[PDB]
Amino acid sequence: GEKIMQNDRGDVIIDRYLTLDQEFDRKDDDMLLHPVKKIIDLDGNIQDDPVVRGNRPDFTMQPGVDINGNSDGTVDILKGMNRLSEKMIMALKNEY
Amino acid sequence: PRKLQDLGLKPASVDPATIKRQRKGKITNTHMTGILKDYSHR
Amino acid sequence: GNPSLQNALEMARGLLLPVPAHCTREVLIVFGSLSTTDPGDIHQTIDSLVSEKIRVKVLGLSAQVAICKELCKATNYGDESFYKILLDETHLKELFNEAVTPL
Amino acid sequence: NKDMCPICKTDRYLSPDVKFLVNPECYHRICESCVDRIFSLGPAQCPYKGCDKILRKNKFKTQIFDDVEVEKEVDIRKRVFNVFNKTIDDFNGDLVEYNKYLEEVEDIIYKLDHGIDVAKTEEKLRTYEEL
Amino acid sequence: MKFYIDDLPVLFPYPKIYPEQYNYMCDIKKTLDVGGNSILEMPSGTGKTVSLLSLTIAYQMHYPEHRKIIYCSRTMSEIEKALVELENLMDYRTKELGYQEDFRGLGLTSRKNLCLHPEVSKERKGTVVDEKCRRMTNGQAKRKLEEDPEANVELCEYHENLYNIEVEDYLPKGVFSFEKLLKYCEEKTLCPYFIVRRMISLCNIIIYSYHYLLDPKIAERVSNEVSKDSIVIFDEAHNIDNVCIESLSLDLTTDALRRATRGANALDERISEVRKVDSQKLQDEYEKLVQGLHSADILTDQEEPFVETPVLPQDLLTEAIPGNIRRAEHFVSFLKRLIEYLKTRMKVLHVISETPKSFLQHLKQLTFIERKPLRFCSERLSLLVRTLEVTEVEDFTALKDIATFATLISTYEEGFLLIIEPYEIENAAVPNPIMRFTCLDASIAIKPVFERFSSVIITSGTISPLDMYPRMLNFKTVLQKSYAMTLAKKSFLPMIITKGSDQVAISSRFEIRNDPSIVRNYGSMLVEFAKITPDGMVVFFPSYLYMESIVSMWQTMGILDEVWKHKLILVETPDAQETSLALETYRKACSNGRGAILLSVARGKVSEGIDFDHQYGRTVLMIGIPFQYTESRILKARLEFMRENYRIRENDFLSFDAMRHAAQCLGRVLRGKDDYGVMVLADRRFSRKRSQLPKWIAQGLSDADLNLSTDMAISNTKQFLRTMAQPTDPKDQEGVSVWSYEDLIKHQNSRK
Ligand code: SF4
Ligand SMILES: [Zn+2]
Ligand SMILES: [Zn+2]
Ligand SMILES: [Zn+2]
Repeated sequence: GEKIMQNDRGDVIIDRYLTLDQEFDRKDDDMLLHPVKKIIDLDGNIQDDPVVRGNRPDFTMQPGVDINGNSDGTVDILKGMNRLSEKMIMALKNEY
Repeated sequence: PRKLQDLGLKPASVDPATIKRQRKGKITNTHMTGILKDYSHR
Repeated sequence: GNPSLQNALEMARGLLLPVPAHCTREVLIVFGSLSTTDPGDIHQTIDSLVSEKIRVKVLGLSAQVAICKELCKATNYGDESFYKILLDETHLKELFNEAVTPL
Repeated sequence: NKDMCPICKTDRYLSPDVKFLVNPECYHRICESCVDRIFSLGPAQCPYKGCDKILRKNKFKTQIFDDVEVEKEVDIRKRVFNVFNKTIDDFNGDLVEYNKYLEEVEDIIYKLDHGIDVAKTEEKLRTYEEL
Repeated sequence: MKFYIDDLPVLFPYPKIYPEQYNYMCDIKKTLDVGGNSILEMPSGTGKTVSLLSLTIAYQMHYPEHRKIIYCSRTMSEIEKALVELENLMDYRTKELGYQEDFRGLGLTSRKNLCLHPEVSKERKGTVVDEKCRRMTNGQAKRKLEEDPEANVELCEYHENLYNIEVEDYLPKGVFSFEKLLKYCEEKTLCPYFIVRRMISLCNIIIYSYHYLLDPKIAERVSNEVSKDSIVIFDEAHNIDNVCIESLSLDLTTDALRRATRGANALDERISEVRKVDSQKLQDEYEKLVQGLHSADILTDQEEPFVETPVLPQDLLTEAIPGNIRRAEHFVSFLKRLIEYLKTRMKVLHVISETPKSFLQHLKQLTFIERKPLRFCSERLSLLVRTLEVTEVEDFTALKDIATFATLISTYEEGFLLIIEPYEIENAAVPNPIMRFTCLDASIAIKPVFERFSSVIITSGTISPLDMYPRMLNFKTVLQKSYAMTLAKKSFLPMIITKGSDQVAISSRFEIRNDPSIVRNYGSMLVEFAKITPDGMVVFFPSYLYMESIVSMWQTMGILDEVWKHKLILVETPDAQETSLALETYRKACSNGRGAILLSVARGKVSEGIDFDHQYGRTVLMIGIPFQYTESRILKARLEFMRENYRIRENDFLSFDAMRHAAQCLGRVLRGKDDYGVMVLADRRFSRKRSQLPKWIAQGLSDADLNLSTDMAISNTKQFLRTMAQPTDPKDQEGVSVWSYEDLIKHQNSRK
């Protein structure tokens, strides 16, 4: 979950598996993603009004961006730890 | 590098270096000459 | 280490499996931590305990844990008085003295 | 191109002195240096190939809008509304007649913009501004 | 049980009642009798929603007027919760009376939440779900399929099956939540959305969001069909002003203007093609507009206009189209030159803060566009798109944006402001201009509601101060009160931590967010609270950027390494799907006892609607005061409008908004008086804001906890958890915190 930056060497044998790990993350999101109850359906909560077009909230309400406007990767570690906890909880849901 | 911005262009070069740049005293403890060690740092 | 309520309850269920039907099946858990790390689902273990008629009483040490409270309630048929949390050393001794009477 | 003057062939990058000068009779992306080089001595024809309209130096101006068709539409709208300025007070509250007048104004503006009936609309504009 | 208030029999679906619930019902009933607006702050935890539902249903069924009920909450999950409580209440009423009386109670939400079509289900945008549903259900597709049976256009079977049966036979009598309604419509192959729309008027009670009654883009259909002499309840109305402002606010970007130019060009090509093929379809529009028929007359009832009406219906004009935009090509030229004027206006290198009157004057002198043709822009674009009958409108979405902007800035001139910012964000290298048409008066969107409805019950768990709202929104209140919850033992522990363990001061102001001492103190606080909190712990941050930065540097410094040893870390993702899965995982971890922490924003999606009761709560840890970014232009404009309109000060309103967000974060921990949980507020500046808290939170907050440190706050938390991990005394809570029927009768006899 540490923020990855480009000046580190990494390892040439292991760093080719980064794309495969992102592919596995998408695959994990595939069977993690399921419809939830309306008690905790925040997507339904924000899509209750589909045509709302108010003021776009200030930059403290969006993920942080670089000088070029691209994502800084801070949301990526949040996604990673959320996916880690979901994997830990989903591993409890089995035949054991 | 300092005239491109006068002409309006963006200078890709920084201004060069031409413009603006810069005992042993006596030892009373003679019985351990070589047992004590020097410590110039913490 | 890290506590495992599910592993403890699974071995308790295994130990109480050869117990005859006339003999009551009880598990007294002195739980010190506030969280448990389980290898699998613990609600399945609680359901198996209820099906095997095993009554669980937990003497907690720090605070009220909801998984222990729900386990005690399910194993004691809606009775929430079987989850005990100590106050002092005298109250902990009183809890251990209360734990010797038949349920 | 929207960035460089095709007549003098100068990019905005190396030459920031170019400007968005156009003419109402023919809208051309032409720079102030080209205007002062050609039309200062006298009136001449349009230096862009395929056009030969006569035009003057003092009629040049900077373009407000990005679209050439929008710029010429608002310029034609100004050239119509300078003499056509009847309002609801001039029509004495007759809302349907004011709407019909607005229909006629937009019709003649569209006709001047597309050149479909330019001679008859110009004649009508002249005989209505003579009053 | 069943009791009596004056002459009104009330059927409470619980054998026991709270004194706060009974006094709440008394105040609501006397408000309904007098016929005015009320403001009520029930303590959280107590059954506020069930008290509202019980008293209002009893009033509606017993009184001969039989007034309908409009239950307006802020969040679709809260509409679901109110619907579930309504089913419980009406099942109890059916069991008590022996029969199911004639009752209709329905919740209303969007097509994205009430769509069962297998094709248009996985579309992530409610706009495109809406557009595909009209594309299949305007009736134009039905007539096209009737004329040509071999036409490739299709119809929705759920919408089609509603034509076979009547409106009163859509659902059986009773209360339908969203889940039960979806199950019934899936097993009967019916459209739940159109079912709810068609029997809005048949409901004894209809529950929906604040958007469907404040936002006129969707409320103009609902307000007409609901009763205008009905009782209106505004549940969780502490953040109603954000909805009111967002109803009439708009932002425009240069990307939006580029797509607007492309949509205008595609539109001009579309009128060119239609004029080439057949011009009668525009000639009849011209004849109808000359006659004076509006969008209501031309549009049929079963289809919708393309651009939703962005402004209030009484602010809409009733006269005919002025004729500048009556022709198709004339309106396309008008729209194109308006969009080009907007493009010229956004090329300004500094901040412009201008009135709509000044904007209209500048637009008139530079473009010759008047206010009256702009006031009909959305209606004219909707009519033009309707009779162009275009299949694709993805190019015309920006045209909807432009028409909405034009109508808003044309018909509104007072209480609104246009802000042109050369930099949308200051972090970006290349400038990105933005144009924001912002509503500075939150009372504008809610004024027709109070003009229409006689009895409005503004209600929240944590609405404070109560006198702020009759000033901030221009309405008169017949009674405003906050209840103090009566407890045998102090169920919640509010604590204000103004310093760390080593007495270094802690604060969450945005410019020192990278302070290592403050970040280390917050990390150590969170570590100790995670170690001593049993089941779950929710930590609310002032902003998402603050939370991202502090969590990233917490992971850098290794605080999360021993947070993970005790609790699973779940962070509120900006994606709502991932946030909902994170919330479900958090609740699962709290239930099975693994232990969980949820890091969320105090003004985010989680802070509204979502509750944390029993194991899901137990600790609300507030990193700092959730202050809004004060240097933002729109907030400064709103604050200035408050200053020279309702004499509300800069710091007073900023503290009010931030403290009400803190209060709504603190109020989520309690449901029931058996529930418990600590509320810690980690900032220096909460210590002066004890009076700005809600009354029950201030009663729970002692004077010795205003300037706590981390270690003694931890010790107090341990003592509190050990104290209420013990079984409470039924003799102590027999008749002081919860009432039986005989206790209520004795209290009534003592009152009289
Ligand atoms: S009619 Fe109902 S089910 Fe069919 S597409 Fe529209 S919202 Fe979905
Ligand atoms: Zn020198
Ligand atoms: Zn040139
Ligand atoms: Zn020319």
